[PDB]
Amino acid sequence: ADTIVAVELDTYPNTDIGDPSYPHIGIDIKSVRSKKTAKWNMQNGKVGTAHIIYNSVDKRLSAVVSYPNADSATVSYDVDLDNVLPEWVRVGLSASTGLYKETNTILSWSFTSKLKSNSTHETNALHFMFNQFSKDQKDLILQGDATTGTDGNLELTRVSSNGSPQGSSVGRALFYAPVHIWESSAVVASFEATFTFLIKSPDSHPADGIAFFISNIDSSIPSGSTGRLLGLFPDAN
Amino acid sequence: ADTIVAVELDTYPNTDIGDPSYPHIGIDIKSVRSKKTAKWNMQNGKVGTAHIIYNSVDKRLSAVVSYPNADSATVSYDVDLDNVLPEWVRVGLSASTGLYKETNTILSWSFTSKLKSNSTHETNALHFMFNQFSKDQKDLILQGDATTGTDGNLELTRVSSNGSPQGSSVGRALFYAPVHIWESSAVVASFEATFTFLIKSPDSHPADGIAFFISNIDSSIPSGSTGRLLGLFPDAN
Amino acid sequence: ADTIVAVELDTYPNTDIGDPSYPHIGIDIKSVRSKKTAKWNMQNGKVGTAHIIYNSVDKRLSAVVSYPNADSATVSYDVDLDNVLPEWVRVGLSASTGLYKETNTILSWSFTSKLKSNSTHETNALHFMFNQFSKDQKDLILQGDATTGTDGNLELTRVSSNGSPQGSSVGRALFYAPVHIWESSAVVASFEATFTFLIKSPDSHPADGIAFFISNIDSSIPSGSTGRLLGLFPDAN
Amino acid sequence: ADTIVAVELDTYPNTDIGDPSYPHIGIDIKSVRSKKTAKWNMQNGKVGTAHIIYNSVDKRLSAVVSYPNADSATVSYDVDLDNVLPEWVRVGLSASTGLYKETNTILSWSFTSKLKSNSTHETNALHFMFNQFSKDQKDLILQGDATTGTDGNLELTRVSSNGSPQGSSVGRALFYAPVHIWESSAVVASFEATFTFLIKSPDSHPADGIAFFISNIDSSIPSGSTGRLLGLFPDAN
Ligand SMILES: [Ca+2]
Ligand SMILES: [Ca+2]
Ligand SMILES: [Ca+2]
Ligand SMILES: [Ca+2]
Ligand SMILES: [Mg+2]
Ligand SMILES: [Mg+2]
Ligand SMILES: [Mg+2]
Ligand SMILES: [Mg+2]
Ligand SMILES: [Mn+2]
Ligand SMILES: [Mn+2]
Ligand SMILES: [Mn+2]
Ligand SMILES: [Mn+2]
Repeated sequence: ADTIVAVELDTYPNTDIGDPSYPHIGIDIKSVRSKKTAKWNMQNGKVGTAHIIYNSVDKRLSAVVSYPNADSATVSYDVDLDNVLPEWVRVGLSASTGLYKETNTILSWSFTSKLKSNSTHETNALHFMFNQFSKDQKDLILQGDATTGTDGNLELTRVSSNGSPQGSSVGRALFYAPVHIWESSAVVASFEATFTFLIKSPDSHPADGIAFFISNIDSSIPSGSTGRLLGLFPDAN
Repeated sequence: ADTIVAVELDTYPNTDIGDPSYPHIGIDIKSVRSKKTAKWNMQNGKVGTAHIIYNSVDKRLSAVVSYPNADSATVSYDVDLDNVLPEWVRVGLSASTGLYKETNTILSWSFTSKLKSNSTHETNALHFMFNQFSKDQKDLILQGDATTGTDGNLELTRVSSNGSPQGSSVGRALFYAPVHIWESSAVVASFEATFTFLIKSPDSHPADGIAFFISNIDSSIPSGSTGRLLGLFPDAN
Repeated sequence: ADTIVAVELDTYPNTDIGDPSYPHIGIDIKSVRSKKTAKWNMQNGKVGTAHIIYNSVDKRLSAVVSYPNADSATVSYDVDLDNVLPEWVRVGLSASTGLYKETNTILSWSFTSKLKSNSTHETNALHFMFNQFSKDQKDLILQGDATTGTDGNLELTRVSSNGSPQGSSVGRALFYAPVHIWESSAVVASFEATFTFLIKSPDSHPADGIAFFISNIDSSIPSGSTGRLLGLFPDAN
Repeated sequence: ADTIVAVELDTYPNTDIGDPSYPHIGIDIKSVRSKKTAKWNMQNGKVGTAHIIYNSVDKRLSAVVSYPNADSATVSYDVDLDNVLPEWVRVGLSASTGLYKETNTILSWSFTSKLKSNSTHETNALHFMFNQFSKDQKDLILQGDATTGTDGNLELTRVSSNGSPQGSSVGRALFYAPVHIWESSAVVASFEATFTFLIKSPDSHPADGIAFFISNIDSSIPSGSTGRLLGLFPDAN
């Protein structure tokens, strides 16, 4: 199977697989059962922001999710990614709906990664910034139900013509270039990701969530990953 | 055939196909017969720098090539790239040898492209910086004889174990992600490229040169392009 | 007197001093009588964007001014700034009202300047980005009637408590650090400025305009510069 | 007195004021007696690199100091700078010699700071990069014995004409613009600083060290701060 590291914005409490009893943000290391979570005051219909950071000095993956004028939610987990991910990866966004649903709309996404050489002390860097997504956005690999171009946005899951979100939908978008996320010979390394999102649901409760993720380069949506598995994992182990 | 825009650092004067009678830099628009050239006082065995810029306001492609403590060479050409290239391209470096030869070693390569939306005034941007090239550089597509990793450099053309450049060699490196180089609905767009290079000629008579180029995404080295055609064109038309 | 290079967004045609008979954008080199203008279809009460660029390879100062979903206005002028400005300058925004008036509200301002050494080929760079202006914005020198903090914006000219712009007002904001704008030993240099602005004219007859300018470091608002002189020049010569 | 936060590269063990018995890097919070140190394998005559980072999510100030091809030294300390520094500061480099001496040469210095608003989720940012220092570097405030321009470098302490370093010398360089280092209303904030240095000593042991520091805007070299106080503190409390 794929190797996954993710920061989840989980809108539905699946307490039977270890979720806390409230919408929450979490850090997922090779399992949908987050290693760490924080309660998230999710706001139906409002545009929010996610900020994710990691560096090789502290080796602490942290995320902050917030809405303008509200208090933020933050989660952190100590993890040495050199022991978890392959050296080269792809980065992406993933989202799902199940019995319950919501729009999983992405309005912007940026990423920056840097590796400073132990031998020369010079750096390699990659940076991308999407503020609009065209109908043919060739530097993204769309998987599942993901589409781009509608109102200039990236819709991770299925939305009908009438603007309503559909259930049992899974969609992901990965940046086309492989990313060198760690290197033994790098003296310092870091990455950061930011995205803005709009989750609206007409249901009695939204589901299932959005995640920023890092995976093997040939990662694909696992079988049976709609709903609570967020398009990320083949099971709930 | 491919669609090619390039800046050439031409170390060998092929006067039968329109080169001036001295080493020169040139702007090539869909032909190896440059639309504009400038004399280039090349310094064999010395590390040089090339800087290439263009923006959609001036629609002028300009390049500056030089070595530390020497006078620079500059060439410029007015051209509306929206009428020349496809909207989506790849960018790369190419070089060749022929009857005569030289090392075509790249020590660093950076690129930044940005497109600002007419409807939102927000920007999409891509940036990469290589200061070292590893043996498995997954974000580069190597073509022909190009290799990475020897001393952390990109060797565009074949170099023997003893360090001696070989003749009849052609090689290119392209960035893995497609690049959105122009857009009708972009109110302002720009790109910039920089690279550092070391052309060594152990017999003091080098050929054929290095180029930065922009092509259709699926471009391959054309048949018949070693030597004076720089790995870019199938003929001298 | 000061040494001023500016891009003006001139909302009021002063034909007795050489303005064209319509709102326009212009390039001003040591005189309020622009060296080049372009017609500007200004949209009162709408948020606009201005983009200014220059580099030492082309030696062309260009500006683009526009509003979302409208056609842009562009103006360009060839000028070697090494022969015009001092090596070290400050950069700023200026605006004025006179007999007639308008809000001259700035919502964002960014600038980037870079100088690449001829001897080392390494670069010095400065970058700042303001997306919000606080009540005590210590990295700005406010001159005249300019204030910061109301709604997080920079109000270059006087606005009353009821929100109504006042006449005979002049104000400027300059970045605190001096900027090295050109250097003889720099092989390549460039700058770029961007700002977003909101000019509201409650009586539909606005004056006088906003400018981005580059001046000697110790520049103050000239005596007699309210109104058509834009806070930049002591007279119309 | 001034308020100081610093990362020290301490080349001389003053065990009588709490230094460990070896050259070391440390984090100094309002006292020369570091809150945390790490042993530093300082290399006489070799060019090294320092990297300093902090963000408001983790609130952990960390530093990595290293030489090419050697193992790095790293030090980290949990500290909420909102409770230590004023909101607006200046940033700088400082160095000293005493009975024993060394060159305290700076070859490059860069800094980046960012503040994202809780109300709009937009960012303010400052970035500067010095790769050469001219004889008249107007965006630096030089204090004490600091000079710029010699071989394009910043010499923090006195160096004689013959290339030899002098004793009892103190010198600092601060960036001219005030920096907004924290803000209550910022949802996320971060800063990073990098510099390259050359410390050479002809003595039986080098002294006293180099520091990156953050202080009140009007900070000046304290009385009696040569030698072990690093030009930072008025005493050893
Ligand atoms: Ca869940
Ligand atoms: Ca040729
Ligand atoms: Ca006017
Ligand atoms: Ca000491
Ligand atoms: Mg958007
Ligand atoms: Mg290199
Ligand atoms: Mg703003
Ligand atoms: Mg230097
Ligand atoms: Mn969960
Ligand atoms: Mn040629
Ligand atoms: Mn005018
Ligand atoms: Mn110490």
